Amino acid sequence: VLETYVFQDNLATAMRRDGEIYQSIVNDIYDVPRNVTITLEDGSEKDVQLMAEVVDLATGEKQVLNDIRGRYECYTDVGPSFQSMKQQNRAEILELLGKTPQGTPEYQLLLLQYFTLLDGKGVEMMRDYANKQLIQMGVKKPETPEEQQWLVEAQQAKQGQQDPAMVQAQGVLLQGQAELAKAQ
Amino acid sequence: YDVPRNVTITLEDGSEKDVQLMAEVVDLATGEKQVLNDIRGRYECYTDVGPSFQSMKQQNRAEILELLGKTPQGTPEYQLLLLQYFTLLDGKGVEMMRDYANKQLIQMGVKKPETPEEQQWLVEAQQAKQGQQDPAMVQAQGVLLQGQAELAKAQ
Amino acid sequence: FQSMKQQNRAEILELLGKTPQGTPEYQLLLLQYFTLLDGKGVEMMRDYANKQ
Amino acid sequence: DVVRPVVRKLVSEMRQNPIDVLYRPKDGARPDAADVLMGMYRTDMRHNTAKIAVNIAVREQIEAGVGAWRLVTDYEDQSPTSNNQVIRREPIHSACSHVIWDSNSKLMDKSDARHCTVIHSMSQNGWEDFAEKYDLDADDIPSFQNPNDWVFPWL
Amino acid sequence: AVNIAVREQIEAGVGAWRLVTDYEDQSPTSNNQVIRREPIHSACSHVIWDSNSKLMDKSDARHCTVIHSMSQNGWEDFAEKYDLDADDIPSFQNPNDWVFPWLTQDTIQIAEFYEVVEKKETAFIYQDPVTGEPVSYFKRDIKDVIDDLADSGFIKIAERQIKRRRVYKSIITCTAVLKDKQLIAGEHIPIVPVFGEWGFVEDKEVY
Repeated sequence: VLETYVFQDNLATAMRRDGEIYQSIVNDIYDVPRNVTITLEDGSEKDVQLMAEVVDLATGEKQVLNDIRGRYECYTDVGPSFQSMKQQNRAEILELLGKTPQGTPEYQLLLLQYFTLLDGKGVEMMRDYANKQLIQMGVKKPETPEEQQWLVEAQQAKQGQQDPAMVQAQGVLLQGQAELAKAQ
Repeated sequence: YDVPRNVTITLEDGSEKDVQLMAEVVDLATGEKQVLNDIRGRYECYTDVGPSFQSMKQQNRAEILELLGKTPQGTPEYQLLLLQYFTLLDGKGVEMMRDYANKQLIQMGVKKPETPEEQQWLVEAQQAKQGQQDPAMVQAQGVLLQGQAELAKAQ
Repeated sequence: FQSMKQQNRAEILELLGKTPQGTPEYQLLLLQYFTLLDGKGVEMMRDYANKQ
Repeated sequence: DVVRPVVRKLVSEMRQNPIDVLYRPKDGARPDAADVLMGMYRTDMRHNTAKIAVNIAVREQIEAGVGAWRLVTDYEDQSPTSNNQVIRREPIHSACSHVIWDSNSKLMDKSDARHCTVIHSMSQNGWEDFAEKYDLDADDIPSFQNPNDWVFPWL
Repeated sequence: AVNIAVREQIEAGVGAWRLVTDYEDQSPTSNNQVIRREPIHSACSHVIWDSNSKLMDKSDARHCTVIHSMSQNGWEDFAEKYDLDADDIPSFQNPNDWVFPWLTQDTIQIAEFYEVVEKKETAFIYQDPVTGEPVSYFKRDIKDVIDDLADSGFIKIAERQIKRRRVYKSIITCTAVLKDKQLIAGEHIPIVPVFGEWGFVEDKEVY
């Protein structure tokens, strides 16, 4: 003429080459677990990840990995730099919030952003609150048994205790006039 | 290349509905190597010009974003938003949102459940909608129907 | 236009630009979803529009 | 220089609007007939080589006025696109002198051309690599018309 | 390293990186190993790519030479790290000149020669007992030490030839090769080039 756009795209291609080389090195030295989601028993355990990893310990010395040819399941791309996966997920949630109006998904995204919030215990209160809210809504899968207890409490509170008002009153009328039938 | 052909079939007494099968025919030569099998019905696509995408998922995401830009905030807007959440990125940070969107779309019945957990979700949606969600004023006025029919029976 | 589907889609878009947000607007939106592109990413919306 | 900033601006403007093929079905084709071929095209033409070739052709078109590509078939045993084979788009540098189109072609895309000659300039080690790849005799050094001159005093 | 490459690309027009494998006993990324991206200064003169490569990312290049300029103590450090004879001072082509009257300039310089070869390799097909009928594929060149141990638990279904690229590094001097064909983990040359106004004019690279 940004002026540094062609120099930016060249850097992007360099990053793509770096990603390809890194993927090759990872497949060659690193341990790459394979997701083996299974539904054992009579349909029990649902669809849950297991993250199977296979390693062999040589009797002589050292260990060498076991990676299948199903290794190139990811294609390199270009994106903003992040220090860790949590920051990447937080940026995803913020972008989605910017891409979502103030409806039920907006509250969902806000709670999910509170899920991936920082380390300090100053926000531990809201981390726990967001966990509890998401679990009580049933969208989240409870892992630790206290979350299962929260889910059970939510189920008991929703069922029976929160009786619909006008529907139950009109059911009252139903019962009463059925009695009028019985008494003719 | 090997180009599969869509052979959508309705076998049995109208069962199995319209579902794709993506039939692919390959011959393994007894001597060595394999040779493809492609019919002359190959030029079923005409070349056009569009923006470059790294993968088909990005193309579908761009389609959904354009449709959102072309749709007001109605029921189709929610449908498009849920479908955009369907084709979201790889990270498990949005796994909860992907699962929620899948469950919502299946409960509305627009989506076809493939894995049996989705079929279970659809079954729960059907049970919740039928009977449990009794219309309020309609049921009250049916009450009045019953009561005054009783007034008829008692004269 | 490259094909007849593109011509019909342009017709529907122009008519939508010539229609207020009433029942015909929903009709035209559903008809636009009818003639939408090939990818199965929009197969759900194509089927939903056909059903509606 | 007073012309080079203009060339840089044009190249940047052309690079900010990437273009790629977008297959669409025929008038009577199925509403999902073009998905598989389009997906395989995205699979093959997503590596760095395709983007670099397109950028080289665009830069030469801005500067020289002509650019060219070349699609070649190759065997990939690990992660193949289809049928143990992949398609890549390698670049051609100085397409004005290294690509010899038919003189009877009257179309911009050169689809009327009934023959084409591509001149390859490679180093000695490149010559042995080429001979090994195509099963040629590396001892017999080839010769052809020199596409480029020696106006600049290259070492 | 990225910032150095960017600055050189802005100024000189070319930059480069290097991905190296190393063993980290405390806090490793995976398999008691880590990967880091060391920088390369003056990539124009210290990285000599193949002349037959016609791609900006230099993926077509089948070999690459990286020239290292290091001080004396750096030379003993290099010799100790790579198990070399520090007494024999190496020598190579001087990537840098002495146009500026520097009070002293580096003398000990050595070069590492990267090369990649694409050849079909023998891969053994195994049956993972845990997964169940998974037709797992593993390469013989990697697990030649544990073929016997893998047979104790896995089932060798069949044999197949899979074509893959292997990267070899050889530390060289102008008089002898100190290390010859040391296998590198990656499937590509680790040096990642960054270019600016790249292009070819008369079969000669101009950036």
